[PDB]
Amino acid sequence: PFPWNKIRLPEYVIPVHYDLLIHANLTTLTFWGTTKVEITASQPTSTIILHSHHLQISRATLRKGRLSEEPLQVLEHPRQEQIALLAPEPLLVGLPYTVVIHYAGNLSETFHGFYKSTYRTKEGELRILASTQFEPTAARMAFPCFDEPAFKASFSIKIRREPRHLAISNMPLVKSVTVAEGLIEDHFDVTVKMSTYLVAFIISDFESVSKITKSGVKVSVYAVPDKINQADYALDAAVTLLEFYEDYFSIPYPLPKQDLAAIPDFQSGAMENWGLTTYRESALLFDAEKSSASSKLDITMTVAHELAHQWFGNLVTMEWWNDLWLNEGFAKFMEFVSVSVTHPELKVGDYFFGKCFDAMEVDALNSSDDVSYDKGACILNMLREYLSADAFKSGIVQYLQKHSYKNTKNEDLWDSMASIVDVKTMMNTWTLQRGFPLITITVRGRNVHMKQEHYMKAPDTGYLWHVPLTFITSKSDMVHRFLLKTKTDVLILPEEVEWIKFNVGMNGYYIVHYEDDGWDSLTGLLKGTHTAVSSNDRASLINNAFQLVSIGKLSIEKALDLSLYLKHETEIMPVFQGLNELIPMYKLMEKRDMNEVETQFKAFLIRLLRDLIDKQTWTDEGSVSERMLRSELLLLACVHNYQPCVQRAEGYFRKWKESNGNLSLPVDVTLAVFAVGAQSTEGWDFLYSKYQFSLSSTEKSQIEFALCRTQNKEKLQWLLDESFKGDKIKTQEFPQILTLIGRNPVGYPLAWQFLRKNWNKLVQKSSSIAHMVMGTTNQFSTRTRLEEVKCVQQTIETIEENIGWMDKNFDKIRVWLQ
Ligand SMILES: *[C@@H]1O[C@H](CO)[C@@H](O[C@@H]2O[C@H](CO)[C@@H](O[C@@H]3O[C@H](CO[C@H]4O[C@H](CO)[C@@H](O)[C@H](O)[C@@H]4O)[C@@H](O)[C@H](O[C@H]4O[C@H](CO)[C@@H](O)[C@H](O)[C@@H]4O)[C@@H]3O)[C@H](O)[C@H]2NC(C)=O)[C@H](O)[C@H]1NC(C)=O
Ligand SMILES: CC(C)C[C@H](NC(=O)[C@@H](O)[C@H](N)Cc1ccccc1)C(=O)O
Ligand SMILES: *C1O[C@H](CO)[C@@H](O)[C@H](O)[C@H]1NC(C)=O
Ligand SMILES: *[C@@H]1O[C@H](CO)[C@@H](O)[C@H](O)[C@H]1NC(C)=O
Ligand SMILES: [Zn+2]
Repeated sequence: PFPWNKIRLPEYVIPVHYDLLIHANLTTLTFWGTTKVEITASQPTSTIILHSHHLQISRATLRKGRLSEEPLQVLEHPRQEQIALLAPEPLLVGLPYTVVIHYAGNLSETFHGFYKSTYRTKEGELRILASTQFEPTAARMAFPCFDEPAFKASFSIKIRREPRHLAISNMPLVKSVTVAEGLIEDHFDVTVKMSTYLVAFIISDFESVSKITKSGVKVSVYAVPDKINQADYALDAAVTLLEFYEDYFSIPYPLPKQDLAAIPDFQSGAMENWGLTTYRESALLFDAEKSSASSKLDITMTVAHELAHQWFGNLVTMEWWNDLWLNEGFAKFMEFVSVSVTHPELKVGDYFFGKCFDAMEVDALNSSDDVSYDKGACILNMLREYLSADAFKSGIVQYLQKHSYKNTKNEDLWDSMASIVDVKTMMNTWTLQRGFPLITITVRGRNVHMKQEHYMKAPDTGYLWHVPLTFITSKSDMVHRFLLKTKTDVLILPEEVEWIKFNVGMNGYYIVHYEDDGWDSLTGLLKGTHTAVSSNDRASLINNAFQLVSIGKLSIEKALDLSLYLKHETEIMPVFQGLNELIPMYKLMEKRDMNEVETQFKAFLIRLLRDLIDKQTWTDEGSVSERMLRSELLLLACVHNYQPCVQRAEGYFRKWKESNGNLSLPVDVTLAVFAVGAQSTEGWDFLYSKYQFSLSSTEKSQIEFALCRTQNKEKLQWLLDESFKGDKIKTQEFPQILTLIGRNPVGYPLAWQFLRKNWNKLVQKSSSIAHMVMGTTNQFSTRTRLEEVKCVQQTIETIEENIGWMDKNFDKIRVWLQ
């Protein structure tokens, strides 16, 4: 008869200090433990409820003292993942007791809790390690505890191990003691007050490289012995970032050391474990044969994210999981603030707003986690730019200092910052409400009118925000603020302006629309002097215009006249906005009869980017986003028979066919070159042969693309059947080829006519196949093309939209083009 019926633990029995002894066998894959918890009762009681999961409790007793011990009855409630310890007599309030529990268990084979993980040496031998992953609720798998983040305590952790291994944990190793023949007991120092999910220990045979920060904090990277030489980058990144955070938060790194460990088969793939963060090997290790340029960038931000938690989230952790979004939101946001300073060469800035746009697009739906954590960061950025960067900085410092080693709620962050503007009430409009507002700007003389409304793709919501508006003016030279608390508000300028732009820097989590013809002046501004506003300002314009176009508040030509400025753009962010909203348009024309508009449109696009495309070096140099633009520009140009790039491309492909595939080819350009090369029936075949010795590389996927891009319909249809056969390739690729051909202007009918025919035997191999049903019909725009198609319930909608868009815009695009 279990004495507790709540998922949450009783609040009247409180842990103070854990003494953990874990003895794990990395051969038999089992572990025994003796954990002792010092507790205090605030109310009299003879039952102690706590957390346990998949642990066989051998023995539990209660100690007090001058010493006295007594057995505890043990009841399990596996559903709730809880135990109950029954005492003979009630506990004396305020008096310190100690619970001693003996238990045993099998190392997790599920990559959570205290789990087994493996790797193979270059010699090919298989090694075992034991590792931890507790967030959110897995500590109870390694040892019994009060497994809620509010129950903080100190931890004395002891690991028994073989001499061929080494244990690392949260705190530094104090002493190693030979305990028996093949047994050593590692004692690590007592932790500071922390939550269970942040406790961690690793048993393995890793190497390490170590550097010492300016403040004397020892930073080390542990990795598999064969790969330890790839930690040099992460280690340096860790050191400089730790130093950054110590300055920013104006609070010294709380712990004696910081250990970053690269874990085989890690599935998180990063964790904020206090003093011992863990990562997937690709997020920490770097080879001169890198997975990509993105990896360096990838690992420089994954680190920065986990290191930021050392302060925000560990030193001051949430009270409960409902605030996890703030923990994660802040770490994401901090990825940028830190790196932008620390590693400017990486150009992290671009990728931030991308995720903000991504978040918004999803919030704009009827329905409304990593993206929710992206909104958190976006929100924070908004707030940080409203209040000065320093007001923000100090407010955070105060938050950390006031709540160090304790727990927190959302309001606590707001309260702390609001004490340096009713931040709390404002922020809750953004936190307790799904979606974001569309903001319409109406000007009447010096009278500037603002209005807000819940922006969503029937339309009837009463949502209302406290929005931190910002704006610049053809006259002003400085950025203005205005707090929009109501449905509408006015604002009076000292004099009439030639143009006004809101959401400066694109730092705010909202889209703005200009009434009358503010767009006219803005697109007039961009075509005259586009540098008059920031790069991101230009990007937000392009982005908002084409969104407003898709909801019927802006006319397609107004947003196209806008893009005309792009002929002069040099910055990545805007160009990608342009491309992201323009391309899809002709991909709907491609799957339609009318070829004249399709061709004039493509002609228009290449005349816009002409200059930019020419400036492209045909190398692999530059930052991740610089390389992504080079890659996409060239591919585009050659796909649209822009002669200059097509010619060059042909040349390169010839030098590489007669190579044969021997001389190296820059990955940025290979996508275009292969594409061009696959156009000849002999080049297509060469690629297909070279397609096997592709080395399971990135190169394979590049060819796979080029092959599907040929205009030879027989060679396309051919790829279709063969990737369905067992002999040449089967399940691992067909789904992706089908969609790739479904996007070829001359190959879409085949993939459609194929999904229909072979449908029966096709379904024969239903959650990952939805990709194939979208990628085959996603871009139809005809009413009749619908009569045909009549899980993938979404694909039916998206076409409906494609048609509306066409019935409205096609006639405007046609006239525009002339
Ligand atoms: C996880 O669990 C394993 C068992 O599953 C523990 O492994 C045992 O560890 C002990 C201590 O390291 C090993 O003991 C050694 O046995 C030797 C004789 O071999 C016996 O066992 C082997 C292997 O099965 C048989 O082939 C052989 O026929 C025998 O039956 C002894 O010679 C060793 O002597 C040691 O003790 C003497 C006396 O004090 C000393 O003088 C020696 O110098 C030396 O210290 C030793 O007793 C035992 O063999 C291991 N098992 C196996 C199967 O090999 C792991 O220790 C444990 N590890 C962890 C990290 O938890
Ligand atoms: C966004 C990245 C830079 C960092 C990210 N990692 C994190 O956010 C970590 O701090 C998280 N601790 C990862 C996590 C969250 C929830 C449950 C288990 C593990 C990751 O992708 O691994
Ligand atoms: C051809 O080039 C490859 C490197 O791409 C090289 O490893 C190989 O040895 C070369 N073949 C020669 C030089 O005969
Ligand atoms: C570990 O698993 C085995 C079965 O593979 C089981 O018999 C054994 O009792 C388990 N050990 C525990 C639950 O402590
Ligand atoms: Zn995190």
